[PDB]
Amino acid sequence: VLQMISACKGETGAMVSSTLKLGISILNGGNAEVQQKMLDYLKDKKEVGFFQSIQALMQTCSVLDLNAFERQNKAEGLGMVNEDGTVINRQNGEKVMADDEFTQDLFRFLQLLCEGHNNDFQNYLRTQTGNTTTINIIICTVDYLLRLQESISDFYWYYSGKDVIEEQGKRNFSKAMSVAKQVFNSLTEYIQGP
Amino acid sequence: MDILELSERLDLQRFHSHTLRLYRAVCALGNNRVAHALCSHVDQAQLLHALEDAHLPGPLRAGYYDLLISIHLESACRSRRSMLSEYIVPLTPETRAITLFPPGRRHGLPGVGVTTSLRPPHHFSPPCFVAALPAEAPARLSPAIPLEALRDKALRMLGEAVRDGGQHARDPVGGSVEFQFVPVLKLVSTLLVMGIFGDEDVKQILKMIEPEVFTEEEGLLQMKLPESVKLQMCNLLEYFCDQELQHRVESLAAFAERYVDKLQANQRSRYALLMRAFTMSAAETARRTREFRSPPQEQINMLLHFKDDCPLPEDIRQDLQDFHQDLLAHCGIQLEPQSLQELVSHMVVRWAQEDYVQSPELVRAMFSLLHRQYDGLGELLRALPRAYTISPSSVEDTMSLLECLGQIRSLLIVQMGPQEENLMIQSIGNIMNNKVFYQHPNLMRALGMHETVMEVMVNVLGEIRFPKMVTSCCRFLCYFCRISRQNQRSMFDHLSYLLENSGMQGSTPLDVAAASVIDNNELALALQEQDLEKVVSYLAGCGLQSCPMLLAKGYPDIGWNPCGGERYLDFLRFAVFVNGESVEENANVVVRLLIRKPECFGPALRGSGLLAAIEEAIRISEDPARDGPNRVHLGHAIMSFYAALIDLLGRCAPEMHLIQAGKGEALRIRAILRSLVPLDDLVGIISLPLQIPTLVQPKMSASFVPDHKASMVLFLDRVYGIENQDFLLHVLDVGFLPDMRAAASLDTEMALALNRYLCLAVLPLITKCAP
Amino acid sequence: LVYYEGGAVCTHARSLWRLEPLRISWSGSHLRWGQPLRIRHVTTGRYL
Amino acid sequence: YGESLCFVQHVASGLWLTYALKKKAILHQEGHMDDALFLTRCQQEESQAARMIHSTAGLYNQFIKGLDSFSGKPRGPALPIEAVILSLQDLIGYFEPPSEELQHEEKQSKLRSLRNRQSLFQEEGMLSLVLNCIDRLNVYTTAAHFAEYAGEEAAESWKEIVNLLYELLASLIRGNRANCALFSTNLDWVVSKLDRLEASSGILEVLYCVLIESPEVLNIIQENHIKSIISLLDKHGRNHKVLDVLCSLCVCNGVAVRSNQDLITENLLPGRE
Amino acid sequence: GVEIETISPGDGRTFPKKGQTCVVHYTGMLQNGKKFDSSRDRNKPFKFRIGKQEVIKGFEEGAAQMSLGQRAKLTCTPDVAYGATGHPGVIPPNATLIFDVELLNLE
Amino acid sequence: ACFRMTPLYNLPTHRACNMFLESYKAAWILTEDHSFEDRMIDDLSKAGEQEKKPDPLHQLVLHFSRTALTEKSKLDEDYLYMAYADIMA
Repeated sequence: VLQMISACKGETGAMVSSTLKLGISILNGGNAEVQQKMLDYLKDKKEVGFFQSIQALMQTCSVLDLNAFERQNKAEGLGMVNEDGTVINRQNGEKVMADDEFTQDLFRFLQLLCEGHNNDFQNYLRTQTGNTTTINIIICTVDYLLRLQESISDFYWYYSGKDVIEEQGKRNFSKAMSVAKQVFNSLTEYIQGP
Repeated sequence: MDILELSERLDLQRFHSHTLRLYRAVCALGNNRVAHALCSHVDQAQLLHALEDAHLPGPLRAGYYDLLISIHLESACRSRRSMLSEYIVPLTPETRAITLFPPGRRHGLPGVGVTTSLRPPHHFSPPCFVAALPAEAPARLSPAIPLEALRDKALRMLGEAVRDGGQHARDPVGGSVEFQFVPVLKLVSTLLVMGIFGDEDVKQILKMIEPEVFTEEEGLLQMKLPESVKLQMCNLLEYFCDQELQHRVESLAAFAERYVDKLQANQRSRYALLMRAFTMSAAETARRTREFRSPPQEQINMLLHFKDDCPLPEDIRQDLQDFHQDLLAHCGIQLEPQSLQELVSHMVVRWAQEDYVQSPELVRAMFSLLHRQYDGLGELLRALPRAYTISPSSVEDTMSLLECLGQIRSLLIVQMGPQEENLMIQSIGNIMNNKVFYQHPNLMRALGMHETVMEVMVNVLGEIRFPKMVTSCCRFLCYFCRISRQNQRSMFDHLSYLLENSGMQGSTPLDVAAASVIDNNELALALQEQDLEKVVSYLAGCGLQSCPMLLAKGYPDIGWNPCGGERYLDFLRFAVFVNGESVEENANVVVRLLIRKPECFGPALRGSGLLAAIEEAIRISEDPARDGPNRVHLGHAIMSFYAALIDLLGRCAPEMHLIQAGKGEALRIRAILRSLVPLDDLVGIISLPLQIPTLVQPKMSASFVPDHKASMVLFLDRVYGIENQDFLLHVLDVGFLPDMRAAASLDTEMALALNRYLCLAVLPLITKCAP
Repeated sequence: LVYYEGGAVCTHARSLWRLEPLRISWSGSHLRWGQPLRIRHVTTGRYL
Repeated sequence: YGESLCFVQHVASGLWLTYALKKKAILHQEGHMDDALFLTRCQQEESQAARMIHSTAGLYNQFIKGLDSFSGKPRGPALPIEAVILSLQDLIGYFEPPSEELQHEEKQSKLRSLRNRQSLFQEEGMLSLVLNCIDRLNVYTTAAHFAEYAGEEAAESWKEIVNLLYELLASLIRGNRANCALFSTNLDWVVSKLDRLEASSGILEVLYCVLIESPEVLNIIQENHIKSIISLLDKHGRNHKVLDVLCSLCVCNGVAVRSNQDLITENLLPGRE
Repeated sequence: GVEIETISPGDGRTFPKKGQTCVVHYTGMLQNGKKFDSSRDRNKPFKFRIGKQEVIKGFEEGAAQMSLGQRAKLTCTPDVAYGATGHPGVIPPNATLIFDVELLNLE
Repeated sequence: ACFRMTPLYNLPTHRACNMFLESYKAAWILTEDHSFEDRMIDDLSKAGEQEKKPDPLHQLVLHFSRTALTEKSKLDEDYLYMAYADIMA
């Protein structure tokens, strides 16, 4: 599962979106020989590039920015198109946070990569003297976290003027707080280890 | 010297075996002109005695057989294998009585029955060499060989080779079992996928491979074969599962006739019954929303909500219930070996538990094969939306287009040569006079034509060496955009490269980019902002980039190109404004991305006035030495650039009911746009008179035609505006009336060119300020 | 003439330089700062 | 390493060095904090490879010096025949790819090492110098009569220089498509030296492998160069080196050019002798 | 100028003119003794009619002088059949062509 | 336009029969959810018992472990991996 990530290095395609579901699938359960399977196999190979794949793959995610929002706020009211047609809402998708499932599955993969409370992985994930390149994933995740809070704080300051809030804006809030649900503990199973 | 004697000399047969691969390297990639010529060299009975010869060596045994397929019947297999997965059936009388199971719950034998898929012929031509030589030939096609004699020779070799293999010969035909069974199966696979054999001679090959289950000696599959011969078996069983998938979509295409022929009279019985049922008032329009409100592809989904909202009676719900569960039982689920669904499922694991493979193609091939017949339902679900149905009175129009699509994708895998320019463009012009090009816009989405016309464009775009082909490739596309509109967004993600190579004479690939933003607002406000600074990057390049079209021609030097950046604004204006309503997002992003570029404007206001450019421009258009001294004119491009510049600032402004509201920034672009461009520079150009024809008529590419006059009148209208009257009696003091009485003088292309102005612009200026 | 370039030349052969001091005895030791050295060119082979 | 932030410096003048895309190094007297560089060691398996081209380059500039001392003046410094004859088959063993019997796990790693190994070398010479020495080595045709300018030790080793030189030239172009693109500019040089009667075993499989790697070279050969191949076909026996090259020239990346298709059916085919 | 020599005696009754389809079961062989064309390899008789400018003019006048059952030998000079360059891959330029013909049926 | 766009018996049958199957996909086979995938994999798992040679699923896994380490900056988007990763996921 890992070298098909390591040979990718910066492509958010659709095959990554299945080979990380397989990673959720094979890392679910809290198993330890699946961890000791990976550790020696990465340290004695000494091929950096999987960690730059995880460096580049998590910052190409979509944010709650408010210039790509109020245009589809108007485009969602247009239900009936002429010339004997209907709106292809599934083909249009949601243009605001279209990368939700991708970073939903990646953060649970990094969750269950270290849920087993094994601290050589936690010293590994930030400090690699055995390789020549440190990648330091945790401060990248916390810069992701502060990009999230300065996104949704201005999302709140955008509609603080209106009291009663309606449907699709709060559904856009819902599928953002649903990935917040997992990025909020994806750095807690890096720190609850002894 | 005999060919029977190269089995012992070790030197002349390594040379002669490689003479044949050069003989099929020249007769490959759809090249048919030397395929005629090499038939005189190596001909029919030299092939046909030698293939049924048996004492031949192995490499030459395989090489002559691959030569005999590459020289004759590989130009006819590409056109059928490239379109086997696209499904178009006519509703002829032969498509109304087909069952999925043979009548007489047992599975039918695959590959047989009756198929009605629209596929063109191979168009075989008889080879002759005593014919007269022309002159450049229009079309040269494959030689004709009688296949009626070869249809049994394609079977008898296999039929006695397997009783040899059951006899387990130590030194068999060709030296080994690999050279026994690799060439004749690759022979039979091409004719089997090309569709030459009927339905009772492929009865025999299904008796051949498996005589235990396929009954209406030893089989082929239960012997031990090497790993290089049985990939063509995977190819032919892939073909068998492909037409097994064809039978399902043919049966459901019959049922698509059946169910609407069932219910479209129940529908008019319903409308005639409830047309006079006035016993309900609040519910009558609620049931009439079924009648007149929903779209015609929405009532079909409203129709079938019977699972576990349905005004349809209870005698019409169960035939498709018996149909689709029969389709489930035809698939892998039994819906509560004996068939080929259990034949080859236990074949891949049988071959895998035997020995470790050495090959990266067989472990991909049969691992793509068994998942096919396992998730047959999922493979049907991804093959059915690319299937269409055409009324059977259009077959004589559509087989021409299918042959043309077999031609364009026979030519896309050859590189463009000296006389490859005309056969491209008369084929895509034969598309135009077909009258299926505008009847249905969406069967071409299933055929996949709209990206093969730009994959041939990126070959010649990567200097350019083919000036003929680019304005003809975009010629197809510019009419392809506006036949319908869900074809538009199949082109929208292509815009990162559609205008990447736009910066020619005739038409350039930016015309289709301008056609990608027309006639709808949701195709207009959904532009990403990163794909728009690349236009003003070219505009800022041409703001001081000179023209390579002028100094190489010999025309005088101007430090910037007016006509090079003139149609960079026409795409921008059609991207901003579509159909009587302004965009509220993109109009905010275009102006500040425009005005921080200092070079994107003209050289006058970069600082002389606006009339100081046009007063020199008119006089250098009047002087012959200052102008060009054939259609490109520096005296008309200078004003055409300004006309493309100013009107976009005119109709990039937001609307008037956003002025009185609490918009904190919609007034500000208005303020900076009235501040950078002055107002007293408008009255001079609206005050400049005409050189009106009277008794002569002057040049339209060298004089002030009202195409540019039609910009400042709308630039006056709503972004500057009029409120009081001391300017109202001055905008029409000289601005309209000395030219409108010039229209009165001869009330002649210039006269109607200025009545375009008079009946497009000035009358909505004074109707809105009539109070 | 000695230049500085981007990353494409930064994987070539003559971007590499080596460390040797003046004295012969135990010259391959862990040095400190304040020790005069020479900057070695390895491919064409002329000192800087 | 990495926590260094050090600069290089003078010991006598006492002044540092930085620049004022290529930036020229100077002795600037102002100075700023853009000199705090970090020390990085690269991989140690190609450092001796960078030194062996230095040592053999000091050998080969001597070889450029020595050969043209008697090229313009006939004779009726000693040359190191024994030093240059054995310098090259060790490079042949150095550049020869491994066999097919290895697993894909360890063989492709060495293949990826050897590709960037020769790409590392082709920046500093390594493909100009071979024709820069053979350009006046191929000017004499005989083995002992025309090669009497240097001596009998060169007249005896006439052949064993060029059959290793063309083998080295072929092992440069074996597989890699990044350095054969600059040999597309003087393709007449490789297609006009076939029937020179000496070292015909190297140039044919040079021209075999220049047409597999890249398609930017096969849009150049028109009919003025394609009959020299038929000439060696009729003048040096029935080889299998001479027909697979025409089998490879026509087809490339699954797409052919038909400005090269019937040009051999024009010449080689209708003779039938 | 084409020389004709008969091989086997035929009819002498019907020789063709304009408005007549003809079948000729022909074989071709160049002057150096090599095979290039035939209809023996086909098991088809070649079908054409005279005056349609179908065959080359060194054959169209020799095919109108024979009869039923008649095997002839015609030696065509290179000036009457593809003088300059000719068909690429078939005949080298300016080589003589020798056909031994036989008329099967149909006048 | 929604007031009086024309009903279904005004468009012909060959236009109706294609409006059929596009909605038939979203209505009938879209709602089917079965577990065909646990049935395939235990066959390739239990194939180890015969009468240290590689098992047929390990052949596929060692196949897909080295189809991606090719000399390429962009990895190949395949036909079967987006299926099979979902299958054994």
